[PDB]
Amino acid sequence: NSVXVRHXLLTAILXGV
Amino acid sequence: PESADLRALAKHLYDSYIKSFPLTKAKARAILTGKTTSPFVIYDMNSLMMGEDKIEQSKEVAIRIFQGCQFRSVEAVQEITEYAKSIPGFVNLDLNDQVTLLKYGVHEIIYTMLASLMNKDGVLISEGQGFMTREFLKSLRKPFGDFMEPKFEFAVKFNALELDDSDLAIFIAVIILSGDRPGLLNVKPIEDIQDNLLQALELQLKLNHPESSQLFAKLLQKMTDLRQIVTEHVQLLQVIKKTETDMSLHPLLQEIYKDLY
Repeated sequence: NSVXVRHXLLTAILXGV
Repeated sequence: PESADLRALAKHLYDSYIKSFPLTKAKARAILTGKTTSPFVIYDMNSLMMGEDKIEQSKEVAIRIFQGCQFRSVEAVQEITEYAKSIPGFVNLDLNDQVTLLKYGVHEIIYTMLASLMNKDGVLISEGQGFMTREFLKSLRKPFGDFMEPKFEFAVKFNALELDDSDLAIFIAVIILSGDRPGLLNVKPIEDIQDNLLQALELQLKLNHPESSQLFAKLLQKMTDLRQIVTEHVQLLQVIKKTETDMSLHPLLQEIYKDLY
């Protein structure tokens, strides 16, 4: 997804449990 | 029918805020008003040097302070993201939209939460272990001497509304769930969550501030004001980007700012 791909670090923080 | 559920939502958000944010407004105001039973005061270059270990290479002082504000912002982004993930419905949004909401919302939340740490004379730093004077921040060479002054201006007005942590938990949630951010794929579920948050905020302000008649309307306007603060902030970062060459930018901030406004 285009936003996802451009935001590796924010994605990692969001994914985290 | 929904009022009891809006209070449970309010309580859930407060509990989540307490879990997410080490230094609350309640604790910050106790430090600021001198009612704990300690913060190191930084008001010039000598006190800055002395206080450095209570609160980079050999770059000039203005850049080192700016670098420090960056690492604090990065920590705040992580705390805010943890909080966002406890807003009912947020983790079920498309992940692209979760990223978009944080990308465009996290600076408005940072300025909101910075007001809790500020009075008209300075700002708490390093989880309340230091206090840097507004005059000291104004004394830095241009353009660094101008960075914080709009935030102080905002904070003094915003703090006059006397919001507490419970109020702020819902206010911050409303701002994160903004359906008008650029590039959102699915606005309807965001607006559906935000409408419930807005009803929860109105009820919270009527119960917690019953003497303050149009407090809800005033908070809505503060949401608009925060967007202009963040615009002015990006503008200043452009002036810096050019003139200043000794400027590394933390990767997380790089990511947020890239194609931001």
